[PDB]
Amino acid sequence: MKKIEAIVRAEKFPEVKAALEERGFYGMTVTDVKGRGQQGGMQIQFRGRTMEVTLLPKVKLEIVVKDDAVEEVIGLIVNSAFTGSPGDGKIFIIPVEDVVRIRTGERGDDSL
Amino acid sequence: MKKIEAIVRAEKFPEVKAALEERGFYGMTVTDVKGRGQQGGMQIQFRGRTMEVTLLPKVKLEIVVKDDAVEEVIGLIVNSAFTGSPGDGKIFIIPVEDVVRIRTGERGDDSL
Amino acid sequence: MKKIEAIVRAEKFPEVKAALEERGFYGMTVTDVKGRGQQGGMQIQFRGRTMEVTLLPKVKLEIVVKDDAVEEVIGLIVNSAFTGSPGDGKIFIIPVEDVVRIRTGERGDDSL
Ligand SMILES: [Cl-]
Ligand SMILES: [Cl-]
Ligand SMILES: [Cl-]
Repeated sequence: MKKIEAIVRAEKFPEVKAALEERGFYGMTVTDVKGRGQQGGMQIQFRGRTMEVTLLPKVKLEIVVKDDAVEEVIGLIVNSAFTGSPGDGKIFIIPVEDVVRIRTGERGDDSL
Repeated sequence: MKKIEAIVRAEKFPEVKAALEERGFYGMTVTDVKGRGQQGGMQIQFRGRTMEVTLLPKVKLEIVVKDDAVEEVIGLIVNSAFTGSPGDGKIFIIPVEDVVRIRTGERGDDSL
Repeated sequence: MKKIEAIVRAEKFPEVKAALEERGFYGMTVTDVKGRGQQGGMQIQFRGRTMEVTLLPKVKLEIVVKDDAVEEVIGLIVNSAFTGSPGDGKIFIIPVEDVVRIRTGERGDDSL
């Protein structure tokens, strides 16, 4: 089992939740976070000390799937979350040693 | 050392914080998150496109313990967080390679 | 690649963001969390049942760097986040198996 952790745009989150859910992927946990920004104008040049980075609101989705779903889940996120502009987010694959389902006490891939 | 990550009900969080603390487990970090919902009525059937999942407020607790506390911590969470109804949450065991205590610069199991 | 996860003081966060950024470290994701408190007075002794722990607002920063930056990143956080008083926070080193940059589809250390 791997923990998929993707940080995406807020405008693109409904598109990410809709891409995953349509493939039976439920169980995502969502956190409102702040990450690297920028934006447009007409003006002005966003400076800062130190070191000019404006922390802006983004969406963090965490989903724990089986080893064989990982690539399918990755593709679904990149396509739905993509815009082509800098700041579309990142996806991190984090090892998960074991999962425990509270209601049933189930463990392993069955628990998901 | 393992990172325990459990997503529970908000009504059950004081019961989880109270179960852990009574066993000397301090150090938990808590995040307000959203996860899979449902709820009751009398009515109505909660639909949605795509794919009918209502993201609802939950509690995320993260606790970094030594390898030998893991099972004790797991049991304490499942019992306090359990209701028997769908949506009691999940517990993920995530490997933690090393911990650093900022105030002391301590590392390893002593740092916790 | 490792995921650095540090839970620090809110007063010290601008000092942490400024220490990292000055070394080209961008990409941090920030979450408002709650952790172990205490505080001063003149009074009063903060009790509680169970077991007297007051969950207080803190800052969580997550940064995914290459294996060789890990120690440099660790030092920068401890120094900027340190005060000497109990509650300066902790830094956890979590293995990250793979990173995916959404805008480019890049993977590995290049993606960061
Ligand atoms: Cl993780
Ligand atoms: Cl984790
Ligand atoms: Cl982690």
